[PDB]
Amino acid sequence: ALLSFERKYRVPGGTLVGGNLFDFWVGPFYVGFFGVATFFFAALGIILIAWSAVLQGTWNPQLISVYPPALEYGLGGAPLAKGGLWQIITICATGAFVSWALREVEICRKLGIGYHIPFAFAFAILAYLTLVLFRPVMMGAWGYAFPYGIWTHLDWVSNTGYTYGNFHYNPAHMIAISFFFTNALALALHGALVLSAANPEKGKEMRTPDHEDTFFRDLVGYSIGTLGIHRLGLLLSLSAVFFSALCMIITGTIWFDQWVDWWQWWVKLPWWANIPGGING
Amino acid sequence: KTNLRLWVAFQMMKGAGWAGGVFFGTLLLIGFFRVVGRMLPIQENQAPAPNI
Amino acid sequence: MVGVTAFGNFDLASLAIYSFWIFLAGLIYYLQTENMREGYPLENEDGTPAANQGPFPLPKPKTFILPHGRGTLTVPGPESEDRPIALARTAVSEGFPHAPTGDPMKDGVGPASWVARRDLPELDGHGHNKIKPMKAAAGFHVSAGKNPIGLPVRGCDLEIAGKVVDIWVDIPEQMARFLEVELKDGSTRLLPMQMVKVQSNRVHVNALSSDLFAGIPTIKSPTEVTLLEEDKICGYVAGGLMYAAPK
Amino acid sequence: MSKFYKIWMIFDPRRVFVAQGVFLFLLAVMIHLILLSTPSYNWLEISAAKYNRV
Amino acid sequence: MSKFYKIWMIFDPRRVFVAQGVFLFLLAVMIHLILLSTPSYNWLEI
Amino acid sequence: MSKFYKIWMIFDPRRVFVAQGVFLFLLAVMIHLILLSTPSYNWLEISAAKYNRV
Amino acid sequence: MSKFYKIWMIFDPRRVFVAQGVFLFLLAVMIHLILLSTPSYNWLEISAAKYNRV
Amino acid sequence: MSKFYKIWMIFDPRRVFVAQGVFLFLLAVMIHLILLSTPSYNWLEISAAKYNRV
Amino acid sequence: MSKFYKIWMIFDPRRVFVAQGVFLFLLAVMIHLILLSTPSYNWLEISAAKYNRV
Amino acid sequence: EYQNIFSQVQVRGPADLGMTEDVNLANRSGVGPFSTLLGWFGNAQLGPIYLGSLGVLSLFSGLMWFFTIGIWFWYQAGWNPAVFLRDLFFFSLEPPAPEYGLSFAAPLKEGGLWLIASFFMFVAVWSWWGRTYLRAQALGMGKHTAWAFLSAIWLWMVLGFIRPILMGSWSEAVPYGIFSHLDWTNNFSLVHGNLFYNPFHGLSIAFLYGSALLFAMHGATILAVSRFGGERELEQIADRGTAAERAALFWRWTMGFNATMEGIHRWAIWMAVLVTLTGGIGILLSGTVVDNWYVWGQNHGMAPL
Amino acid sequence: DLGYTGLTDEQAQELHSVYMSGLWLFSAVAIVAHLAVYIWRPWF
Amino acid sequence: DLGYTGLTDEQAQELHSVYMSGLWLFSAVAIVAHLAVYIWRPWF
Amino acid sequence: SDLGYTGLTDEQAQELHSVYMSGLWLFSAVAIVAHLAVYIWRPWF
Amino acid sequence: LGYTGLTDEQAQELHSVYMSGLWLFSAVAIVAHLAVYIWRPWF
Ligand SMILES: CCCCCCCCCCCCCCCCCC(=O)OC[C@H](COP(=O)([O-])OCC(O)COP(=O)([O-])OC[C@@H](COC(=O)CCCCCCCCCCCCCCCCC)OC(=O)CCCCCCCCCCCCCCCCC)OC(=O)CCCCCCCCCCCCCCCCC
Ligand code: BCL
Ligand SMILES: COC(C)(C)C/C=C/C(C)=C/C=C/C(C)=C/C=C/C(C)=C/C=C/C=C(C)/C=C/C=C(\C)CC/C=C(\C)CCC=C(C)C
Ligand SMILES: COC(C)(C)C/C=C/C(C)=C/C=C/C(C)=C/C=C/C(C)=C/C=C/C=C(C)/C=C/C=C(\C)CC/C=C(\C)CCC=C(C)C
Ligand SMILES: COC(C)(C)C/C=C/C(C)=C/C=C/C(C)=C/C=C/C(C)=C/C=C/C=C(C)/C=C/C=C(\C)CC/C=C(\C)CCC=C(C)C
Ligand SMILES: [Fe+2]
Repeated sequence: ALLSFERKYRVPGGTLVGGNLFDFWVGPFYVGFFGVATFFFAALGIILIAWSAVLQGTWNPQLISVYPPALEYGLGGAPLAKGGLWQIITICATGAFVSWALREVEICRKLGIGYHIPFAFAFAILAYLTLVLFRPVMMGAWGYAFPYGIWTHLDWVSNTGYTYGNFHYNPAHMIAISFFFTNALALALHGALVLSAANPEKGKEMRTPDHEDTFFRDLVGYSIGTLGIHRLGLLLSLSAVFFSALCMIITGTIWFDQWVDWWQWWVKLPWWANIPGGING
Repeated sequence: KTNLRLWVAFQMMKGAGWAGGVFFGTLLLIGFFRVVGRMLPIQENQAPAPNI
Repeated sequence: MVGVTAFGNFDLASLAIYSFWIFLAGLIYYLQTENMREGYPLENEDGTPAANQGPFPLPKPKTFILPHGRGTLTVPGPESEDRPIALARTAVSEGFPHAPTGDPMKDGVGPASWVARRDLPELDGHGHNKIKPMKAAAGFHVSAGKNPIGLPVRGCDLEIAGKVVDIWVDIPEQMARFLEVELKDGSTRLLPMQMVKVQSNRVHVNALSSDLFAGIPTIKSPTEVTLLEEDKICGYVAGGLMYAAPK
Repeated sequence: MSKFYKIWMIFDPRRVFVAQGVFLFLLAVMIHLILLSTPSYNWLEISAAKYNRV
Repeated sequence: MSKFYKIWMIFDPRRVFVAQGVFLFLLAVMIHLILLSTPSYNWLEI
Repeated sequence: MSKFYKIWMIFDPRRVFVAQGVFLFLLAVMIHLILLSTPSYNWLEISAAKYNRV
Repeated sequence: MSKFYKIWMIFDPRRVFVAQGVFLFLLAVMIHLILLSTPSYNWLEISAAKYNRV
Repeated sequence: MSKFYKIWMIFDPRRVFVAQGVFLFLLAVMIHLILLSTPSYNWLEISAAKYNRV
Repeated sequence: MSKFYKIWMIFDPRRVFVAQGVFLFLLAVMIHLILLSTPSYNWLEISAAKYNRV
Repeated sequence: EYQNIFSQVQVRGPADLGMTEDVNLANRSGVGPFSTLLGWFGNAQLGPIYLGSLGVLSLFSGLMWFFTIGIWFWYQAGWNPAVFLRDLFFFSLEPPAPEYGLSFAAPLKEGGLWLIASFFMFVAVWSWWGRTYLRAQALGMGKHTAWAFLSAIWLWMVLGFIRPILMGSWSEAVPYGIFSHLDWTNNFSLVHGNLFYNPFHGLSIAFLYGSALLFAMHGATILAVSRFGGERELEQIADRGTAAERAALFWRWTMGFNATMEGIHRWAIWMAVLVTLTGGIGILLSGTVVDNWYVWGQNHGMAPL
Repeated sequence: DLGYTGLTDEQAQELHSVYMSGLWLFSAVAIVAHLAVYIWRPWF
Repeated sequence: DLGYTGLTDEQAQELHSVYMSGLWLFSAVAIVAHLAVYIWRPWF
Repeated sequence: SDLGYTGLTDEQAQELHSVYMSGLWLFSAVAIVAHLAVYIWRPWF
Repeated sequence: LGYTGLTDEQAQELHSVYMSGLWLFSAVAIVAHLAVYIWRPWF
């Protein structure tokens, strides 16, 4: 049931809504007010995905797809069999995500730790709402959101990207990709370094943080530190998600053409625009 | 107790008012996005349907 | 090899994907068992071994050789709290909170908890103390921030509780770790640097009211701090967030 | 049959009541949405067709 | 309904009242939205 | 078979009860959904066809 | 074969029981789904054809 | 080859038994799926042709 | 030649045995799949053609 | 209110020259300058850096690769600095044309210079890998960094060396340019059906998203328990403190299971090496085993028939 | 008496009486609203 | 004799009696609702 | 001996199993009646 | 090599009950297969 050290931490407090009501654990899980809300919303969304599979006529989990309303419904309601199930599932998903974040806040303040984790999760919630709520509302139809299918939302990604030609000419998209790649590289390096210090050559003592600093200074001439590497990890992940949200929010709203055509402002700059040579001349 | 009736009503209203504030705040945010998209030239340039 | 199938629709891509599913299941098993080296076996709320322990067996012990002759650590191993817990059950059934019997901040339970870590200071790669007061550190000075030395310290009740006397510095990382605060009675306490906000004219401690500063655990040696003392100080200051909400 | 009251020797009523409320509300919402999905038993469309509202 | 008042010896009434207000408001909003999506009963449209 | 009661010496009754309840509910929902997927056992559409409701 | 009982000296009975229950349920579900995928063993469609229900 | 028993002085029987069970089950499933994928040796389709069930 | 037993004082038998087992199984599976994807050595199809199972 | 994102007080002392386990100290440099800007976020100290035989080899080869591409770019600009700055991101060293196969007879302008640059890059990358291994070995540490780098090298080798050989043509390889290798990526997806329906492509994307997820979770967790000295994880592994227990209990009460202060780093290293490993496999299978991934998905229950 | 909440029997009875008064008022308002809607636009 | 929740035998009996009263009230309401729906629009 | 991992005695296990079997047989009887009704209404064999 | 803390008698008794359960499960499965094979043989 409990970990060897868990008992002294399970104390009555830290709730946002309610009091001793909902202030208990079910197995390992803590279930506050927002635990109840999360469970209800998640279960309803999953059963509605299953019922949409029933209506669709497929039981292959890779072929199940819940499509948004067609463009002719605009931002209004749609019949359940045609677009309404997607809307109810979207509401359930938003409720589940927000209740999960608030439940994390309750757990954080019961344990006395900072609220870094719910904030970081709120970043991902905002990216999801950008794709499913804000961009469809600005573009004026629920039909611009993506469907709930394992391989059909990839079709949404492909169609949306190829509407504007090659999509990785979008500049905020380039920044987001660079952040994602740097994040994966930093995660690999950090995990490898801590493991290499804690698991040295056979028969040796554990290495110290001095050895980690020394290793990176020998390798690349700089060490960011331990606090530094964790700050950098949080910031790289959040920056990647923020720039992805930005590059999608500006895509069908401010920009309307090929992004490669966007990159021509630099080439057509007056003081080299007509010099005859190279690629663009 | 009349004070008891008022206290139960106040608790109900506190819960209902917080739920209403959150719901209406979400609606106000949606209206903000709807308005800023109304001021944009989306109508002139409409994207095709991504879902097929 | 384009279109070469051994049976059905099974080609090198299908073979690769199924091999990867098998590999991924094995890798997840390995990662979970490696994570199971602390806190197990699972216990009942009365301390006895729980009936249930889980789908993953406990891993074989491995030993760490600690530096500077500090000994060895073998995990998984017999783990005991080695301190009294002043908590009482609020319910006979499991899954309910345990209420503190006395003052939670003095007793060190809940968000004010601490662990019985080693009673020795943390060392650096060369064997010296990792954390030193900036006065005892040689050549250390404040470089580019607001220097907190001499600033008054304000608690969460907007009342002055003391003044900053020194800064305790992590020598290998070259970062400030603690603020040393002198109280009204001429006694000094350590405050975690991550729990204070250094302003233009003051240092503000949101977690702790002015009267609670005297209750911070003290260090038995003015020149060094051990791991156990660090646990007590950090746990006390953090427990102030929940247990000093009024005033 | 007559000894079913001992289920409260196993489960504290507070968590049981929370779980039962969640389960019953979820089940009722499920069934109502399932009925609303079908062209028959969609009482709103049935009424619209019956009274020629269109 | 003879002894239903003992529910208040199981759950704290303040918390129950607040949670019940939240539940009732959310249920009313859900039903109103379901009505609005239908071409009939859309009182805003008419 | 006369000693099947010792499973309660092996397994804690309340964890078994929770897991069994979840399993039974999910199994029942699975079977009902499978029946609703079949055109010849979707009782809602069977009743729609029988009473000529379109 | 007369000493197969010592596997309970090797393996803890309750972990084996949980794993065995999960394995048996998943195996049964797999076989039933395989049969339902086959047109000549989908008993629901076999009954639909036999009693002429469309 | 008589003293193959000394393998258990090298390999923990608990790990070997689990690994062997996983290996044997996966191998059996793989071979059965190979046979089902072959138009001959698919016993379900063989019987469907033999008894004119299509 | 007769001193090949000296290898067991350089490699510990556990790692060698595990590595050898994994290697042998993977090699055998790869060879079988290579033969199975070759029309001239696919024994299932050879048997199908020999006995006219089409 | 203090979130521990930026340091509020910065201190400096004598520079830390580093450990001397059995590193050859004659191959180290002096310490560089301290930077306040970097010290706001992490450490201020720059250097020293170790330079050895493999450092020299990697630097020479990487500099030659960079200079070869740069001189080709200057040639494409017509030696005009204005055109060089305008059409930067548009220049590209291309691999030999498809009709040359794997041969080395392609002219300098038509792909021979690409082969020279590729050879220099090959030497630079492999000598840097050896350097990571040897720097780990000198300090007595495990070689985890070398193996993670080996995963990255696997994907790089498949893209540039292994797959072109199996396809029988250097024209399959990636060109050296900013926009040109993006164009190569897009055309690679278009030629082979739809790379979204490559299952190992999907796994690679799953592990890239998972790296972002796990790194955000872990950075947030360590910053949240940094008030208890949770950033000093190497000591929390040896002597568990309240920081590690609070982090474990947060994740246990949230999602039902937790990690340790070392197991989380095992999760981290595997989550990253898996994106690169699965990506390498997925690219290797494209064109050599599957020519049209969408049709493959249709035949494997992933797309509607 | 279980008494998880600290209420006595009389306190629970009084609280339930007031709660039921409120519930019946809410239900009466809802019934009138449904009657008005059904007269205006029946759904059966 | 067996105890996991701290309830005695009489407490469990009383709680179960009230719970069954509530369950039968809920079931009676559901039965009336199903009878009304089946008369209005049978599904068999 | 007991072998118990759960702390139940022999009598406690017997009583718990008796009540559990009563519940199981009630559930099974209801399921049997439901299947009989469905099979009469619409047989699947 | 106790490995679980069970004695010899405890292992024997547990295995006896386990085998009773296994044979009951197998008998039910055998009857089910006989019914299916009579209804619709697969050989
Ligand atoms: C076939 C499918 C099914 C297979 C099996 C299925 C059965 C069930 C699953 C079983 C698998 C479970 C895996 C869990 C292992 C746990 C590993 C671990 O983290 O720590 C334990 C252990 C040591 O732990 P430790 O306590 O930290 O030790 C510290 C030491 O004290 C001091 O430190 P140290 O010096 O000892 O080094 C520490 C390091 C030690 O780790 C290593 O030694 C790794 C060695 C390199 C990998 C081998 C391939 C390299 C290319 C071949 C050329 C050289 C061969 C290797 C040379 C060996 C020399 C020693 O340990 C680590 O923790 C490393 C963490 C990250 C490793 C990342 C490895 C990246 C490999 C890049 C691949 C490049 C080519 C790929 C080609 C395509 C392959 C599909 O490390 C290992 O055992 C590493 C395992 C390496 C696995 C390689 C990946 C295999 C990819 C196959 C994918 C499936 C096939 C899909 C396609 C199929 C097509 C048909
Ligand atoms: C139209 C474009 C196509 C497409 C075409 C491709 C192709 C083609 C490839 C990918 C690949 C990848 N794609 Mg894709 N991709 C598309 C859409 C997506 C989407 C999306 C939301 O739509 C996402 C998230 C991704 C994501 C991904 C990554 C998971 C993956 C690359 C792993 C990586 O880290 O590589 C970056 C890391 C490396 C290349 C390793 C580099 C290692 C070397 C050693 C570094 C040496 C440095 C060198 C010496 C320079 C020195 C610098 C100085 C030292 C400073 N793609 C669509 C469908 N994608 C790759 C893959 O693996 O696919 C299976 C790949 O090859
Ligand atoms: C794809 O395949 C398909 C779906 C088509 C078909 C597959 C079918 C197969 C795979 C499904 C298999 C299902 C399993 C095998 C069914 C098992 C059912 C049994 C396990 C259900 C038993 C339920 C028993 C419950 C109802 C008992 C309840 C007892 C009372 C509620 C409480 C009694 C407990 C007492 C009070 C304990 C306290 C007493 C002590 C003294 C305190
Ligand atoms: C897709 O499949 C579909 C959806 C189509 C069909 C599938 C259907 C199946 C899967 C659904 C299964 C449903 C379940 C099994 C139905 C069970 C219903 C029962 C469990 C409901 C019981 C309700 C009991 C409640 C109403 C009791 C309430 C009592 C309160 C009113 C007062 C109690 C207060 C007492 C206890 C206080 C005691 C304290 C003092 C001190 C004694
Ligand atoms: C693709 O391939 C297809 C699917 C077509 C075909 C593949 C088929 C093959 C791969 C499937 C292989 C399946 C395996 C080999 C089947 C094995 C079945 C056996 C292992 C099932 C045995 C079950 C035994 C259970 C029913 C026993 C239960 C006993 C009672 C429930 C409890 C007894 C325990 C007592 C109480 C312990 C306590 C006593 C002590 C004294 C306290
Ligand atoms: Fe870390």
